[PDB]
Amino acid sequence: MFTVTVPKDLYVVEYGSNMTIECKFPVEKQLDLAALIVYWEMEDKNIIQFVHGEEDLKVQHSSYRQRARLLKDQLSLGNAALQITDVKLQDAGVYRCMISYGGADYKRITVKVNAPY
Amino acid sequence: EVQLQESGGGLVQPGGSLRLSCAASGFTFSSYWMYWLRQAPGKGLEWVSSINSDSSSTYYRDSVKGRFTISRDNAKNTLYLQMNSLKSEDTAVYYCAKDPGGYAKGQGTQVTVSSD
Repeated sequence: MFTVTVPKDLYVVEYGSNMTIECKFPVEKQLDLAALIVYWEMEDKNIIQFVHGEEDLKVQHSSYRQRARLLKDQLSLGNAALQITDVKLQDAGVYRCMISYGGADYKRITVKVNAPY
Repeated sequence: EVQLQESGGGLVQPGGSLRLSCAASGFTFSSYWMYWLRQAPGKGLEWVSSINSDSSSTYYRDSVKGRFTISRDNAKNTLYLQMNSLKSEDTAVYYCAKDPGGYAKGQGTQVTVSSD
């Protein structure tokens, strides 16, 4: 059945680094962007809402504005890739990727941020 | 905590109609895209329909286009699915969700379409 997978679901990151965290979803031949819905959230925070081919920024959390991006060129490979730039200690926690592409599924990713120098 | 509760499920004959409702609380329902998902026994959870907060955009899985209509009342914090021309293949637990993965969804409402 349609399953979202996380071949890496643990990211131990240095403070102030950039990171890309990744969820896989099965794509047959050419991606239909109009059928795709990809959300990234963490705890009670909204990070990404990519809805039927277009990002919606209305409810995105202030802490993630300008730092959080979905890599659109990864979607056609069946890869939901969230880039966070300039990682903060408060970026530590459990992220979830929630995807509809015919089927519907989600997975959780653990992010740990090492203390700065 | 997010609170979602579906209602309006039932047993119907092929060609029949149901109106599902979804009451929402514990978040600002009126801000969010909302989704109908469904899961039949032994099968994966699947996407049925999407609607944006202002009801300007609606989307439907190919198999329900022209039969199912999504709507919402942002004052009543309620999401609707009008299901007409129901088919045996529509049998499933129907879920309202505030995300397309079914992370945050209700306990569901059973829709059964069968001649018996």
